[PDB]
Amino acid sequence: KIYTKNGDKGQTRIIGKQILYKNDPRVAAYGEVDELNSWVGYTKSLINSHTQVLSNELEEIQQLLFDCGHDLATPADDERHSFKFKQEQPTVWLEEKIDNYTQVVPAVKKFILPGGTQLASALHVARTITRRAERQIVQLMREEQINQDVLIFINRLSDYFFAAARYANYLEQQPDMLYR
Amino acid sequence: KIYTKNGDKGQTRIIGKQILYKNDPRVAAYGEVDELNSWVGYTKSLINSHTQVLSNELEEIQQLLFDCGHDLATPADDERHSFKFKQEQPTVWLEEKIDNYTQVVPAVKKFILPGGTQLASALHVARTITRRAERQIVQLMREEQINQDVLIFINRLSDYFFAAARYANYLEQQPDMLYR
Amino acid sequence: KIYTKNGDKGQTRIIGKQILYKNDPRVAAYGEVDELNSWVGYTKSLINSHTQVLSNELEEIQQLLFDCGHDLATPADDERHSFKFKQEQPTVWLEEKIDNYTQVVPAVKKFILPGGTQLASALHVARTITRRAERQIVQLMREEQINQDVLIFINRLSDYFFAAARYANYLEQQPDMLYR
Ligand SMILES: Nc1ncnc2c1ncn2[C@@H]1O[C@H](COP(=O)(O)OP(=O)(O)OP(=O)(O)O)[C@@H](O)[C@H]1O
Ligand SMILES: Nc1ncnc2c1ncn2[C@@H]1O[C@H](COP(=O)(O)OP(=O)(O)OP(=O)(O)O)[C@@H](O)[C@H]1O
Ligand SMILES: Nc1ncnc2c1ncn2[C@@H]1O[C@H](COP(=O)(O)OP(=O)(O)OP(=O)(O)O)[C@@H](O)[C@H]1O
Ligand SMILES: [K+]
Ligand SMILES: [K+]
Ligand SMILES: [K+]
Ligand SMILES: [Mg+2]
Ligand SMILES: [Mg+2]
Ligand SMILES: [Mg+2]
Repeated sequence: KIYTKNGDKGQTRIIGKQILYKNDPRVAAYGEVDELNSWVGYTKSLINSHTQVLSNELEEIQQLLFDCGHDLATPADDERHSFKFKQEQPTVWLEEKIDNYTQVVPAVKKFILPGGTQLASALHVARTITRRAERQIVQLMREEQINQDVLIFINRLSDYFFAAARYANYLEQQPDMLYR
Repeated sequence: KIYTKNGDKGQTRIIGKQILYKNDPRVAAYGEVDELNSWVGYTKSLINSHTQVLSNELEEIQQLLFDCGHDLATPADDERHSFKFKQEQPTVWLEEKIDNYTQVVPAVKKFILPGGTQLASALHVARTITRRAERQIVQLMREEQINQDVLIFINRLSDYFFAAARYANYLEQQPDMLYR
Repeated sequence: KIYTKNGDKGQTRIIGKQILYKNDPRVAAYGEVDELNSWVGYTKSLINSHTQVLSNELEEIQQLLFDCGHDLATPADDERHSFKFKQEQPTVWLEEKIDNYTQVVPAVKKFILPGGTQLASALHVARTITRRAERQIVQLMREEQINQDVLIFINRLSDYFFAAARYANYLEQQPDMLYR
């Protein structure tokens, strides 16, 4: 049974031996990353023939978000479990995509209102849920030692979702609307 | 008029005579349950010919979430209003579904990335919004006496959404993807 | 490059010279408004031939939410930047729509469960995300001087989304379901 009932009184296990209240900032941080991961799954389910080129990288992001969650669930002083997430390669990978998608779409200097195609709009939702998760991670960092590589990656990831959302509109030739 | 303007300065009425700031943990708790309820409505709107068997129980969950919200909005010491939510029957009902859906889908021991069909992905989003609401309920419980039956049910409900999401993928023969 | 990396350590610039941690209540408040704005974009992407009459006003709301975010990002004592958002005209505009949509749909005295068509369900999600943003704005207001016009408008806006959701169901002749 996936239901153990052990969480019925409001406490839960993290990685290692510690238990925490479910509203503890650590649990909120990796919980928000799980919410983001689920939204990325939902976004991927909206891919169509015009936007197939985005499918594989969204799946890759889901794998990465699991790695980020793992590290957020791991206390820095846990002897039996180490941080596994290293920002450099995944973050450079995001930056290459951001560069490519920024270059290819029509240039703007004005704010774009988030929207357009259903997929582009979902990528803007991903952008903002990523940023909400990021706020939670910073709340955790102010109380506990974290793997700061996760913060670097999560920061860059919301720029990826912005750039990808504009690219998704481009792929269907849907214009972005500007803030008046 | 549904707009009374009484909330324009940031305070609002709960059940009974009390008013609270809108960011009070009580208001946040039943507000998050309302957000979950709206997401469940959205998820139900995605039902298709393959997944019709899930429609009625999602509606039932919406009725239950209203009952949970009511109790969260009710102070334990309110003389004129009592708790109405009793966990036993609805929670056993969820567990029977969890058992049936766990049994029928392909077995895994590895983490599944949340996604697949649009409905399954939406059920994973429901899973994570349920868990966010749960965190809020625990925040409330640490400051005020609550109907702990709501916490039991909300805990079990996110396991229901996990099991139902895998079942929704099964109903369309969409494989779950595993964490590498 | 849209990625400056300046946020990689958890601090960010608001309007004017101040930097704040990303979990600061000010950043959370306008961050939640950005999340709402993205959800409004997503909702607009669901418009169909039955519901085209709702498209333009959703776009207008997105423009207004940018104005609200701007003011939330602006300290009251910032000498170089002023509040731009004035509630009266946009709020009266919302109230006229609320009146018109309340009048036209079938009357109820009982709670409606949030759902129905995909668009109506998305408008209920908008309703609840608006209310979450509102809670964040009240958290900010309790610590800092804000443009209270934003709070007035955001309060009224969740009533707009309720009324519009019922109207979206009406436009497709989808009944609302009542709480038993
Ligand atoms: N509401 C929540 N939000 C975020 N993370 C959670 C929440 N509840 C539990 N967790 C984390 O996710 C893991 C899996 O959740 P799960 O629901 O199985 O835990 P539980 O609630 O403690 O147990 P059970 O649900 O079996 O009573 C937990 O071990 C914990 O790390
Ligand atoms: N932002 C919010 N988040 C969660 N719950 C809320 C919020 N605002 C109000 N509530 C709760 O939901 C009920 C209905 O909300 P409603 O918007 O009608 O209240 P209000 O904002 O106090 O009044 P009004 O909107 O008419 O000025 C309230 O009585 C209160 O219990
Ligand atoms: N996680 C967040 N949530 C909400 N608002 C944010 C967040 N991060 C930054 N902001 C606000 O949004 C604006 C744009 O965000 P952006 O990501 O460009 O900032 P940054 O993270 O400080 O910089 P960079 O991402 O280039 O390292 C910021 O100037 C700040 O006002
Ligand atoms: K469980
Ligand atoms: K109201
Ligand atoms: K940036
Ligand atoms: Mg950033
Ligand atoms: Mg649980
Ligand atoms: Mg209100």
